[PDB]
Amino acid sequence: LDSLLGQEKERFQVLPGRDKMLYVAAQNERDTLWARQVLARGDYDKNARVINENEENKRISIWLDTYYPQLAYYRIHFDEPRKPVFWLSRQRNTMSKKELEVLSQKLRALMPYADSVNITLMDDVTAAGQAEAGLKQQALPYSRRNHKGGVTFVIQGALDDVEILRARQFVDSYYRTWGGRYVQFAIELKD
Amino acid sequence: LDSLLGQEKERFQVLPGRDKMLYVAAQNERDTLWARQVLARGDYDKNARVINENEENKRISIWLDTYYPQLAYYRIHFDEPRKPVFWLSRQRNTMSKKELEVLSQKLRALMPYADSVNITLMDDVTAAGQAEAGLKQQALPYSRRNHKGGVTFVIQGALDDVEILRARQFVDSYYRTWGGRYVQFAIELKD
Amino acid sequence: LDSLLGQEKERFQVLPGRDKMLYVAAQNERDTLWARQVLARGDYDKNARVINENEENKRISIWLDTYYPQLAYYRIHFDEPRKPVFWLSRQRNTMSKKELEVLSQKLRALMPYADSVNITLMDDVTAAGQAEAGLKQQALPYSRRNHKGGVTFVIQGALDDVEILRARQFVDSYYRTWGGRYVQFAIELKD
Repeated sequence: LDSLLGQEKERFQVLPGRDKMLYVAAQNERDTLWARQVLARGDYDKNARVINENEENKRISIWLDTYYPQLAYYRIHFDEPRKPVFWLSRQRNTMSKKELEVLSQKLRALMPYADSVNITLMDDVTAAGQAEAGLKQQALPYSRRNHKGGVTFVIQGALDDVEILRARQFVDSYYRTWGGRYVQFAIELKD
Repeated sequence: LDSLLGQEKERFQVLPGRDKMLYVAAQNERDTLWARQVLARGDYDKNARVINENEENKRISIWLDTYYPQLAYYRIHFDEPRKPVFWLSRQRNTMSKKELEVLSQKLRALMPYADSVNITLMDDVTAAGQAEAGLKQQALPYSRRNHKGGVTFVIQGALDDVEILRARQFVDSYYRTWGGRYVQFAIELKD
Repeated sequence: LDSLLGQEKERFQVLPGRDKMLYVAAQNERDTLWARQVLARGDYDKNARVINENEENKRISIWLDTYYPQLAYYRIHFDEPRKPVFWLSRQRNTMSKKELEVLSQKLRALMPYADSVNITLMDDVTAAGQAEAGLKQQALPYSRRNHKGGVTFVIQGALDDVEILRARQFVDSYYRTWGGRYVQFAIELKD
C-alpha cells in the first residue's frame, strides 16, 4: 500500500480499504483535486484513490437506485468517514433488522475504507419538527402542502432581502443533514 | 513539546494539551494569525496549534450539532481558557447530572488544553431578565413575541441615529454572553 | 524590582505590587503612553507596568461582569491609588460584610499595587440628592423617569447655548464620581 502523496496531510484523512486500495478522505473539492492530480503525476493510480463526503454519498445513492430503489432515506453522513452514519426514514422504511444489516454490508462493499456503516432510523417526526422549528425560529409561518412521500413547507410572508437569505440558510441546513427527500420548501409573498 | 514561537508572549496564553500538543490561546484574530504564520515559518506544525475563544466555541458547537443536537445551551466562555465555562439553558435542558458530566468530558476531549469544563445551568429567567433590564435601562419598551424555543423582544419606538446604536450595543451585549439562542431582538418604529 | 524609567517622576506615582511587579500610576493618558514607550525602549517589560484611574476601573469592572455581575456599584476612585475607594449602591447591594471583604480581596488581587480596597456603601439617596441638587443649583427642573434599576432626570426647559453646556458639566460631574449606573440624564426643550 501507499500509494499516498497527501503530505502535507492536513485535511487528508487517509483510510485503508478492504479491497487493498487507499482512500484519501479529503476535506473539500480543492483538496480532492489537489490529491488526485498529485497522485497522477506520481504514478499512484488505481490503488491510490481520493474521496469526499458529497461524492461518496451520491455514489452510494446511484447504486441504491438500482438495488434498493424503495429505500426511504435521508443522507449518509461522513463526520467519521471510517464509520459512516446512514439516516433512514423511520416511518417510510419497511425493512427488517437483518435486511438493514445487509444494506450496511452492501455499503461496506461500496466503502472499503469504512469499518462499518451505522444505519439509523431517523424519526420522521423529528425531521418535520426540525424544519418546523427552524422556520418558527425565524418567524416564518408556512402552509404545509403534501407531495408524494412527503410534505412541502410553503413559507408565508413578503420577506425582505436579508429575510429571504435567512430562509435560504434555513433550507440549506435542512438539506445538509436531512436532504430534500422528506420536507421540501417554497416561498410565497403574503400579508 | 514547544513547538512555540509566541515570544513576545504578551496576549498569548499557552496551555499544554492532553493530546501532547500545545494550544496557544491568542487574545484576538490578528494574534492568532500572527502565531500560526510564525509557527509555520518555524516548522512547528501539527503539535503547535493556535486557538481563540470564538473558534473554539464554534468548533465545539459544530461537534454538538452531531452528538447533542438537542442540547439547549447559550455559549462557552473562555475567560479562563484552562477552565472553560459552559452556559446551559436551565429550563430547556433535560439532561441529568451524569449526562452533563459526560458532556464535560466530551468537551475536555474537544479541548485537550482544558483541565476541566464547568457546565452550569443558567437560569432562563435571568437570561430573559438580562435582556429585559438592558432594554429598560435604555428606555426601550418592547413587545415580547414567541419564536420556537424562545422569545423575541421587538423594540418599540422611532429611535434616533444614536439610540439605534444604543440598542445595537445592548443586543450585542446579550449576544456576547447569552447568544441569540433564547432571546432574539428586533426593532420597529412606533409612537 | 525597578524596572522603572519614570524620571522625571512628576505625575508618576510608582507603587510596588504584591505580584513582584511595579505599577506606575500615571496622572493622565499622555503620561501613561510616555512611560509605557520609554520602559519598552528600555527593555523593562513584564515587571514594569504603567496604569491609570480610568483603565484600572474599567479593568476591574470587566472582571466583575463575570464574577459579581449582580454587584450594584458606582465607581472605583483612585485619589489614593494605594488605597482605592470602591463606591457601592447602598440599597441595590444585598451583599454581606464578609462577602464585601472577599470582594475587596478580589480587587486586591486585581490591584497588586494596592494595600487594601476600601469598599463603602454609598447612600443611594445621596446619589439622587447630588444630582437633584446640581440641577436645582442651575435652575434646572426635571421630570424624574424610572429606568430599570434607577431613575432618569429629564431636564425641562429651552436651554440657551451656554445653559446646555452648564447642564453638560453637571452631568459629567455626576458621571465622574457616581457614574451613569443610578441617575441618568436627558434634556428636553420646554416652556
